Amino acid sequence: GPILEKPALKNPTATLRRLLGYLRPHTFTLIMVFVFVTVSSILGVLSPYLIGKTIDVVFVPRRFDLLPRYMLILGTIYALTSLLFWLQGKIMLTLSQDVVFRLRKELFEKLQRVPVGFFDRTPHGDIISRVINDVDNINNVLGNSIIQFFSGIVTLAGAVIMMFRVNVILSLVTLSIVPLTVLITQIVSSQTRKYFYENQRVLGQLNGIIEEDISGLTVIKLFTREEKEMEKFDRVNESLRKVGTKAQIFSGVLPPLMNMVNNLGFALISGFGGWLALKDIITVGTIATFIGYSRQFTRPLNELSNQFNMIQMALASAERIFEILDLEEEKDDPDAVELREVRGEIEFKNVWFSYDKKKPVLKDITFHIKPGQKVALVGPTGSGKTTIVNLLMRFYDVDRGQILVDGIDIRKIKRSSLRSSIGIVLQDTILFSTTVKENLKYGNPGATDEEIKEAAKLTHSDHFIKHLPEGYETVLTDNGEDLSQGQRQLLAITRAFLANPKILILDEATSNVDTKTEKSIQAAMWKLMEGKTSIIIAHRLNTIKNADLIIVLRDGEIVEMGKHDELIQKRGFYYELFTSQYGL
Amino acid sequence: GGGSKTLARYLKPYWIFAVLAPLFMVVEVICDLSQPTLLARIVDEGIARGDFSLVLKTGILMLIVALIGAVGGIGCTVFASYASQNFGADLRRDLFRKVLSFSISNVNRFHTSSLITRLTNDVTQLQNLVMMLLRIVVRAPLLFVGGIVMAVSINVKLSSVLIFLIPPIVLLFVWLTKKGNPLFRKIQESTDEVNRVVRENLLGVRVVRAFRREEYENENFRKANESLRRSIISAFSLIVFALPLFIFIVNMGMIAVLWFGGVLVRNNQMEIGSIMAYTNYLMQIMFSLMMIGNILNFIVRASASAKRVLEVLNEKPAIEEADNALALPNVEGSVSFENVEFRYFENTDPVLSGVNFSVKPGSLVAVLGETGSGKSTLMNLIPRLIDPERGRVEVDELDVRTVKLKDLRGHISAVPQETVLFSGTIKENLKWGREDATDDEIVEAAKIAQIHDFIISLPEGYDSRVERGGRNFSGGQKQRLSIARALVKKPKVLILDDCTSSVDPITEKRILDGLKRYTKGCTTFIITQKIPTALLADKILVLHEGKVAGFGTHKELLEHCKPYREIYESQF
Ligand SMILES: Nc1ncnc2c1ncn2[C@@H]1O[C@H](COP(=O)(O)OP(=O)(O)NP(=O)(O)O)[C@@H](O)[C@H]1O
Ligand SMILES: [Mg+2]
Repeated sequence: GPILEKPALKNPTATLRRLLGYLRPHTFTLIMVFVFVTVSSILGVLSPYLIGKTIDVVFVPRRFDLLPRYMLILGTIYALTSLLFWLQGKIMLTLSQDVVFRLRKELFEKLQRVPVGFFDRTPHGDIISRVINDVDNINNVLGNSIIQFFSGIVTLAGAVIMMFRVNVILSLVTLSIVPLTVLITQIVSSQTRKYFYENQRVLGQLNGIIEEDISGLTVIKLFTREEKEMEKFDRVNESLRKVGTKAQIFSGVLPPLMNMVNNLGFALISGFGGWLALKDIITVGTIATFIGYSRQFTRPLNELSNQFNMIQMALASAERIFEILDLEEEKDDPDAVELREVRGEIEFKNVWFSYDKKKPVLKDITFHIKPGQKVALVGPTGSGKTTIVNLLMRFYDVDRGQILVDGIDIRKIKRSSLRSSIGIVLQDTILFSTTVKENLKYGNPGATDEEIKEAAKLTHSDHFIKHLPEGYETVLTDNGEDLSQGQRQLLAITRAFLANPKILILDEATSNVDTKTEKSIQAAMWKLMEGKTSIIIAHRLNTIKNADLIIVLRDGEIVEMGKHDELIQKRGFYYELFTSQYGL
Repeated sequence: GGGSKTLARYLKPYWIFAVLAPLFMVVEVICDLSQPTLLARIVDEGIARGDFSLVLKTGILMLIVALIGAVGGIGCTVFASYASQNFGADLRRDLFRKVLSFSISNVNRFHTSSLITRLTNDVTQLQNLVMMLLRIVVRAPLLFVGGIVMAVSINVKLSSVLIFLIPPIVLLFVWLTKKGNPLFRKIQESTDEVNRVVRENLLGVRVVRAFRREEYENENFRKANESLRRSIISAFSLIVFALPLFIFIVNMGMIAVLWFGGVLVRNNQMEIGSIMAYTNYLMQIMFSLMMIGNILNFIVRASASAKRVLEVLNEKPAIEEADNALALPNVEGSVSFENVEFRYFENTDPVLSGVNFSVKPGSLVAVLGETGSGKSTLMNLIPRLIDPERGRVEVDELDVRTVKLKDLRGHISAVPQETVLFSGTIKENLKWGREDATDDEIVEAAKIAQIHDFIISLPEGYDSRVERGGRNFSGGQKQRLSIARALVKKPKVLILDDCTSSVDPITEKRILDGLKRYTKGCTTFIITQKIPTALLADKILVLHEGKVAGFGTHKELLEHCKPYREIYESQF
């Protein structure tokens, strides 16, 4: 659709240079195409010349004995023209696709190595559409738009040169339609762009009204808002009818207008040509040849003008892709060492962290965990008990203070061993659209399914898993949509168990679980933590009682600590939270 | 069955526009078909006979015909635009008018996502189809048929070469379509796979990272990357061979015209101008035949929109007010269920069954049960959003099927599980229950809903902007916003479907305690899957697996109601 504004360029040549680097291994092949496009465009301007020449040599002097010779040359000129199009096309097809394949490979590798922060800042839908469109823009311009733009140049120049070498005046007559084409196109273009966007504005509003009203129909009916909603729809719709008609008009008048310019050219060539034939200044075949050029200066000009705009639009997208490829990557340290087989000591020392560096999230957090101890970090929303998990998994890094596991600072540890020695079951973990057996295997690749079923029983999963349509072979499309949430929390528990880390973080939800599975998920929690250090964002009564340590959080500050019974008596904050929720 | 609704009625009131567009287009076509004959006249009857007037006057005449055909084409576009646009406006309105009347069960059939695409995309598709029918659907087949007429008009014999040129082209189009269709569809399958792998890697990045499985994901992206590459080469190699072969056939058209026509001028049966006119008519016929092929490709996709749009237009609303429905100037808040059974789809077992219970006006009752016990459905029966399959539902001892919907719903306020807000201002959203509501009354409700302080700390406060769906507010403040919105209505029945999901446990009690002093004289239902919340109400209704298990207080239920014990066991 009609472009809004021309893209800003942070030196297009540097990005051009870089983008041309992807074309270096296929240079020999790329030269070959340019000469194909070159010769196939020249042979394309020769055709209407021979048609005039045949008329002048074979038809007019009645010298028909020369006909099979002229038709043989044409028949091969044509054959080669289409032979070259097929080559030029199929060569660039698997050439440009081989490029964006690389770009797709590289961008995805960037995904698995970029800091997790970028996925937390910008919406996932945005960063895929913006990226996949940019990749497509390159693909479009590389495989089609460039060679079509080049062909347009050779063809256009080829026709003008040969036109002038036949007759100068008739060339000036034909080229008279160029300023008409440019004047007309420019005017219609601006109008089309204007009302395109004016219509896009009103339509997006109208569509907005539709999407939300259908999604919130139940509310609209509860508030008996049908009429008011209908009235809101009407006034926009009635105004879309009016603008859409205008957008539709100006987006549709360039073809009859271009056609007219073609017919105006045909007329001039026929009149001025025929009137130059009646003075022996030109031949009749000459007139035929110029007619063969009468449409060469309308739409092919516009194609050039718009293929040029796709080029710009492409380079801008190239400039975006390269920057994503230039982002910093999570690398380890040369002094970062592998984890010794310890039992799991965790420690925070006056740690400060936030996300936007303006509003603090954790302020002066300091605590110590002993190997084996189940620890429950409790608190209301706005505490930071969830922010703990990220810092401890090094998805983020602390600003002030330091976190350390088993005596060595977490930032001086290889991420590989750290994330192997530490498990994690987030509040709403993510499953994959594969099989149950494959999902539970995700933690330990080299683990036989005979061993999995043995471990699947030790978390209360083996029952409902075999009661599935295809048992363990069952494919759970859309990340377990056909499974109840309670069953998926189980699968997450079974999965984390198979990885077998010596440190555990747990955020088991309690909200929408059925009481049956509820007793089996907590039984699974006991077998889960059996043998390792555990940190639990608790929402259950029977876990904050068995807690070897409770650490109470509030407003980013660690306020209270100590065991359950002890914290009830202080009457400070834990007692509040407890009696204002368990004081039934 | 199905329905007799028809989309050809949205065009009827613009029939004048719908007939001028094709007529104006034929003028363009006649003017476009005239040029090669006038050229042949210039050479055969002008140059050949040496008279300037002939060449001059027909030369001028070709200009006049060009502009005339220009008026033709613009006039078609203009008129087709009106007809096209008014059609889509009229279509869209009724589509929206229908959807507004739909019930839970209606929406349950055309899923909400498909419903939106049916009113947005399909409406534009159909708009385009009508635009198309009134311009190029007239143009192309007229050039094709008129071009053949002209060639026949110039020389019957030479026209036989059209019998040789047309079948291979049609055969080419048939082959390309039948072979390219499943190969293009294969691209969509390979594209979605690329999209899925990227999404799941974004979605569960912390999972793939922590499990040290990044390299396994690169491996799985290569499979989707290669499949997409493969399916795109194999498909577009067809197109990349189709276009040059089409042009070749057309160019051998020229060859045949000059060769077969060459032996016709030699026999003094066809002048030299007629050959020039014939070559142009030849290209006209061929390119038009190509445009017709593309039209055919779009129609088959367009009609899928016609069917989808028609299904909505043919859908009867499941909930209807009776002709002589009772008016309810007031409601006490008595609410009863007698042997209520409910099912969403008739392939499953009931989601409610043998539901028998009553509630005196003014009472605060906690409806409590595990996940999927039927609580939300049970509540949905009260404002006639759904109907019992068996049994009935009463409000003030009246079957709700008997009372006016605007009346019944005007006295019931619900607070749905999933919270939805609407574009505009906070004050606009909150006044959804009362447009005569004053600011004091609104602040009142928001205070009880524990949201007035959040609102008051906004730069524009109550005039702050609500973005589509309430996306700019968190789940916590949205919930509270709708609670306030519920209370401004001043209901005689108040339903709170699990609406403590996104607030602090402490803030929760603050909300519910204030209801007592503001819902003074209001039958209240408080729906929850957790016992502490249910204990706030005077009496607890316990649902388990679609049936009512018990109805009393904590002591009674702890002794006699076994499903209540299971809940207690799972929580304490
Ligand atoms: N719109 C719908 N279409 C079809 N089935 C539904 C629909 N809504 C709910 N169901 C099913 O009907 C049963 C009862 O649903 P519902 O009354 O929503 O459970 P609930 O316990 O009130 N919700 P929650 O408390 O949040 O778990 C469940 O098994 C649902 O799967
Ligand atoms: Mg519910």
